[PDB]
Amino acid sequence: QVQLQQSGPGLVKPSQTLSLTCAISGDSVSSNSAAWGWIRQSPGRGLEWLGIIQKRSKWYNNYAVSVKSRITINPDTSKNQFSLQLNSVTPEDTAVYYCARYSYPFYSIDYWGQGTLVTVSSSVLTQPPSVSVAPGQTARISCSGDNIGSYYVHWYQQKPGQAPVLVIYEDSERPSGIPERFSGSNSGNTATLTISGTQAEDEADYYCSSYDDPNFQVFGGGTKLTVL
Amino acid sequence: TVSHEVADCSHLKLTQVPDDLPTNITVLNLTHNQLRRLPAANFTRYSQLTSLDVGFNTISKLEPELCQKLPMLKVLNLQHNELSQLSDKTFAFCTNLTELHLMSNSIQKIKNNPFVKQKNLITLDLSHNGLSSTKLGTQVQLENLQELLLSNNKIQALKSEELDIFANSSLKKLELSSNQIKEFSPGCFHAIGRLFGLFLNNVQLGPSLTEKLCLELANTSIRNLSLSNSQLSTTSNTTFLGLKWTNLTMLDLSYNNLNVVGNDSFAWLPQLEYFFLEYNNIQHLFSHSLHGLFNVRYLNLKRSFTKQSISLASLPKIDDFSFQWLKCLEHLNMEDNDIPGIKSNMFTGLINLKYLSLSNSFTSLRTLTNETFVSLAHSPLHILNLTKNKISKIESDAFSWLGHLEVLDLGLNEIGQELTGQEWRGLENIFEIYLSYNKYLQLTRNSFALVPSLQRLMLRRVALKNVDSSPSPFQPLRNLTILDLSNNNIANINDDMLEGLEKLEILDLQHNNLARLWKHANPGGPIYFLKGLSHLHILNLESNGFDEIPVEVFKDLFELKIIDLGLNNLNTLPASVFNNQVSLKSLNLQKNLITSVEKKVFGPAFRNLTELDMRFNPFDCTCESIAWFVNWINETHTNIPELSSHYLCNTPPHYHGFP
Amino acid sequence: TVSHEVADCSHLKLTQVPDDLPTNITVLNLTHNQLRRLPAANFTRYSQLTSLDVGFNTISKLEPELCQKLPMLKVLNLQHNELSQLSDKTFAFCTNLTELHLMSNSIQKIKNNPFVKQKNLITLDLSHNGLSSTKLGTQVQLENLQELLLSNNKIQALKSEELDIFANSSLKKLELSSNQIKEFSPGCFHAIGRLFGLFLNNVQLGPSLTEKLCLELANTSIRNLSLSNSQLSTTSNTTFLGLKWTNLTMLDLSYNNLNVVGNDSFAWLPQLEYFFLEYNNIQHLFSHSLHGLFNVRYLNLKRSFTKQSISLASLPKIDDFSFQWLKCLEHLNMEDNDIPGIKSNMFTGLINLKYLSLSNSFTSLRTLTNETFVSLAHSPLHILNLTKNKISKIESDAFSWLGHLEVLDLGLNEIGQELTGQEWRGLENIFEIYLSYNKYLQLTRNSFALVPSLQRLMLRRVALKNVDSSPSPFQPLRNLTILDLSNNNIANINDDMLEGLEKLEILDLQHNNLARLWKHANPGGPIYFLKGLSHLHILNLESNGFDEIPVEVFKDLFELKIIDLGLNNLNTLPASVFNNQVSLKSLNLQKNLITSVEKKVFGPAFRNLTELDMRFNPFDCTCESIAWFVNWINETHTNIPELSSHYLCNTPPHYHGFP
RNA sequence: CCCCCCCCCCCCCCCCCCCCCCCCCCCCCCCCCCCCCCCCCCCCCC
Repeated sequence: QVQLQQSGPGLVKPSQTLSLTCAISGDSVSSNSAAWGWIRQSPGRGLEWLGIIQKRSKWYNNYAVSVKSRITINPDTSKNQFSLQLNSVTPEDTAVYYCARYSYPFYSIDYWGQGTLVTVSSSVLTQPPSVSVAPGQTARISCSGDNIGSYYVHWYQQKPGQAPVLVIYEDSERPSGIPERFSGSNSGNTATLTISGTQAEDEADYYCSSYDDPNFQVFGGGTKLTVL
Repeated sequence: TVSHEVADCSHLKLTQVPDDLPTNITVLNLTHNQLRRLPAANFTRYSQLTSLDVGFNTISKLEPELCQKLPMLKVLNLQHNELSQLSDKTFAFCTNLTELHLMSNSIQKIKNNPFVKQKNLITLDLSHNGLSSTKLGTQVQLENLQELLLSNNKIQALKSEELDIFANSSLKKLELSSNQIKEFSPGCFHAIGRLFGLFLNNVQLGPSLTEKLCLELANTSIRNLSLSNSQLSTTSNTTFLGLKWTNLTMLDLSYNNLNVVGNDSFAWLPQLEYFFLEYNNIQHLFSHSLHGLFNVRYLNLKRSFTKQSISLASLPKIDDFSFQWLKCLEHLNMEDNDIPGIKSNMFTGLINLKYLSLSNSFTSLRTLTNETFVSLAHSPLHILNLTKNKISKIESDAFSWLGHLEVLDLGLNEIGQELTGQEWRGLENIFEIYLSYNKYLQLTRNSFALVPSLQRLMLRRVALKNVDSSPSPFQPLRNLTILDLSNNNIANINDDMLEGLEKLEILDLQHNNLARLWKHANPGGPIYFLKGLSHLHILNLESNGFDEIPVEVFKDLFELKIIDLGLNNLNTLPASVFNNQVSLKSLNLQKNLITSVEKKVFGPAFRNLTELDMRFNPFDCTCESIAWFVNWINETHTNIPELSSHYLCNTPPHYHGFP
Repeated sequence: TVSHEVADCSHLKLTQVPDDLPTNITVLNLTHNQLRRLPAANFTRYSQLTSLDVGFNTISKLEPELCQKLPMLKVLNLQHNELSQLSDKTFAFCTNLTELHLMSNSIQKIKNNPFVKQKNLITLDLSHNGLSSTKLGTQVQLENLQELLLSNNKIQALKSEELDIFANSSLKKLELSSNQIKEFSPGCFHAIGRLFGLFLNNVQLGPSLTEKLCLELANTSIRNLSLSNSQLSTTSNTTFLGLKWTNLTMLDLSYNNLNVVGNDSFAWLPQLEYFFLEYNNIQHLFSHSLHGLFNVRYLNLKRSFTKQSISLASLPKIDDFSFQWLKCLEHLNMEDNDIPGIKSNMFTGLINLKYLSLSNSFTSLRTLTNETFVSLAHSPLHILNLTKNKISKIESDAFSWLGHLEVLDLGLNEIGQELTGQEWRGLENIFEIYLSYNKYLQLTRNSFALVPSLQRLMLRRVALKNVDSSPSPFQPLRNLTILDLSNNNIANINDDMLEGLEKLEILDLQHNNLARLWKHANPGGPIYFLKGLSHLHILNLESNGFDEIPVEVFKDLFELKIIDLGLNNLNTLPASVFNNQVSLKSLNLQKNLITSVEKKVFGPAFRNLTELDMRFNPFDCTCESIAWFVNWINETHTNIPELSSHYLCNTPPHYHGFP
């Protein structure tokens, strides 16, 4: 299908520019059925949307206000790529950077880059930090916030050293290839990812996320699921 | 809640939807109700709906479960509600909708993507909302949407980005009326996939902003452009320059208070076919003002020119050869104007004209000189309208230039003269002539001898004089079919006035004075002026003062269907008078003095009818005179309105007022 | 030959006198017959005749034997015969005759002495004869003759000798009209014993011959002198000098085409009491023109002044103080004149005037300024007539000078204004005011508050407005008796409009629109505007469109005698409505829609009448509705004109047209 | 407390249209009078 290969320095001096490149194969960077973006993740926090670009009429980009005055995401139509340019870096910018494809119309992410860890040196969705479950016991991960009752909730699964994997989208829909034991619900201001009969392979970190009018994308804090 | 195939609940003051209706109902209408909320649990029974009109109600918010119960819904109407919040799931399950009305819902801002989940939408309405931007989403959707309405909003700009969602949509109508739009961004309309029509009614643009709009409309597929009430006071040869690169066909400039029209202003519209200029304030039309419009097929100029003012007498002057450019013109509506008069070159150049209307177009066209219509010599006119022009005299050979004329409307004038017959020379193909509501007309033996092709002749309330000439003035009209002579106070009619008019069908003689002509005491015998009209169908003889009916007046009307004899003084009728009326349909004898209805006179007349009007008649309730009539009333299929309200006997006092 | 006390045979085409009449007949009339001869042998039976009128016949000659059969005959009439021969024996035996008419007998010459043998003759007529001289005999006779007629003769002179036979006769009338008399002899009238009146109508005298006549009339006992149509174009101070020595009282100058009147012309008539000047051509009346007429009691000036001519606008001007000499004037008929207007001194000096008529006396008296009648301040006027003067406005205090005025006639004018009520100030003794046939009048609360003595008020066809004011405008008229409000198209009347008018007797309200005020469906209830009129006698309500009569409208008209309700739309009437009309005399219900006449409604009304008009009514011949009426018709004494001509039933058709 | 959207109901104003009744003016026709004119017939006078 769609392959996203990231490349760039894994080490940047402070006050310099962090440059990364996402190379697309099996899809177009000018596709009118997808958007291309960068998010990052540091262990001191969860997932953070940085920026996005999408080819509709002219070239449109949307950036997060945290890095809006520093970030730059430009596409290379001649080489079918898109870059990430983050100026004036600071050790607070040390994180794993993922490039990702947002699939229309729900802006759920079906394809991720391999992730590049970069070290810089010389709305709120709330989740319970941990859920412990026995093998074969159903797991329930909650996610609260004001975006719950106003937007669709997507649920991503991230194993150690790997990019996240979309397990649920649009509060309940399940992408093909995901085991049928995964399901999602949304009652009031609380979404819930239910894993009926959690198996050993389901032990990972689960992040709830949703779309957002001012800030495009919002992620939950994340829940560590342990199969005892 | 009456319903046979569709459900109607308009103005029934419902608070909750009814739960007792057929399952297979297709239309469910609930306009003008007080539905505070609309739970979806009540829609389990109604799962076959196609149209759902819940407008003019007080619904605050809806739920996505509503769409789940309706699998085949196509129409969703929510006019005048309080649905000011929209979400991606609001219209998610609904995907077959081909209509969506959201007028006057007090919608403030479209947040993210309310209309992405549907692709079969055809018409979308968002009028009378609080929207400030034309952004209806982030990505592209609404593939089949053809009409978009945004009138009466609070939009002040049209940015290119906000219409990026229509990059592949064919918009046949982009309503943006009543929006104080004052800035146009480049590429705003080029971003739209296929724009066919734009409406900017009641939008304060101005000349410079109109030129900017036309420039922004260059090299697009627009066909219609309505700019009504846009405060377009003045135009120039560069106002519509931006339309040079397009194929605009319909342009509306009504109510724009267009004081003057610039020289060569419309030279940039070679494909224009429908031009509107009604209700303007034009003070002067130049010879080259309408240059470049050689393809217009319909021009409207109703109240397009300035009205007369006693302060300055600024009568709108039209220069000669002003219409010479409209080669393909076929319809010119030019009513309610204050033109001083017709010139010798006013209409020159119209070689394809087929309809000219001049109703109240001139302040004082008193005399119709034979040189008045010289400019219309080569115009193949068919219908000419000259009502309310205060015409006082028509000279000979006045219409000698209209050889193709078929319909002439000279009614509602002040024409007082004697018809010598030479006024109609040259009308070789005339069909209908209207002359009703004039001052006074004096007919002559050869009044209509020059127009044998005439078929209609209306002379209602014209005070006809000398109509009783020894040779019938209508004799040459061999093809006459409809003749109206009502309200003329006609006194004397000869028996041969209608001789030879075999094809006559409709004859009107109501509101005249012909009572003497039918009484047996009239010297010379009763006048039988209704002989030979074998094709007569409609006869009107209301308010004629008739007191006696000759036995053999209707002896030859074998095809009579409608006869009117109301407001007369009929008391008795001759026996066996309606024998030949075998196809009579409607008989009117209201407000008469008839007291007896007998089979000997009304038998054949009551054979097979469809209407009957004998309301205000002093009937005599007696078995010798009314028993047959009431028995016929009991069993019949003829429509008799107000049968039990006004059909009251007057005498004897025992039956006074009894139906 | 009908005769009960007198015999009449006029236009019976008799040739011989009848022989079968009562012997004691006193009058035997045979005018307009063809009696060629009148033998006396047929008069043996008729010996008691007093009057014998055999005029307008063709009798050639009579015989003296005719007088023998009549011993007491007093009247002998022979007008328009052929008795051109007279003898001494013709009227010998007849001596009691006090009348003798010989007009148009073609008498040529009186031969010797035809009238000597009678002495009791009073009146003698010889008009339309061929006589050339006034000689009727040689000696003196006709002692008691008082009137002599010689008009339409061929007499050209009046010699003294020819009237010598009247030396001892008192002639009260000497008719000499239509005789071309051109010479007067001295002593012609002095020879007559006692001449009291002379008539010279249609005699071409002229001014000089008129002066000669007056000189010949000096020192005689004349009292009357008619000079009508005498071609007296001009008069002077010496034309009537000869009348200085007599006591003339009546003078006629009508139709004389008197162009101008000389200064001090009538100073020689101090005993004049009746002066006539009608139908003259006077162009200017001087201040001293009427000098010396201080004893005239009746002056007529109808058409006495010149008419207006567009060529010169020679309006007849009347100088100031022109009527100052008529101290004893009591009647001034001054109609049909073309005076420019009234001045401040036009009527000064008339201190005994009691009747002034100014009907059409002025060309344009548009405005009645309060200073117009200042000249009539000291005149004790009683009746003033101002019809056809084209009066358009009446200002306040207009009649403040006529303190003795009783009758005011302002009708047949064009008075359009609002009656504020101040126009009638000063009329302390007013009785009757006429205002009919005006343009439009707008009444006010105090329109007639200044004339409580008013008794008559005619407002026929004046288009009254604001008559429905909350205070009744007729309230101050406590003594009002006759009120006419016909043809005013009055719509709304208050119930208290006639409150307090106990003395009202005659009220007219015909040709108005009061149908709504009496229907039961009228909001506020029916209007009972006929309460309290205990003295009402005549009521007129024709053509009011009435469709229903309230039960208690005539509940207090205890003295009603004549009620008019024709040309209405009455069909049914309430029972027991005419109970209080115990003295009704005439009831009019013609041209109505009444179909039933029952004792329950018309019983008391038909108690004791003298007239009844119900001609054009569609009566219903039924024993339940007409049997009582026809039975009352059979036996009655009330006068019902055209009973068998128009009282025809309309329904049922069995009785259609049967009386 | 404020700014707005709806449902129902009652008044008021303006305009258009229709109907009833009536007034005024005019037209057509007829009748009853007055005056003038013309013709036919009879009967007389000069």
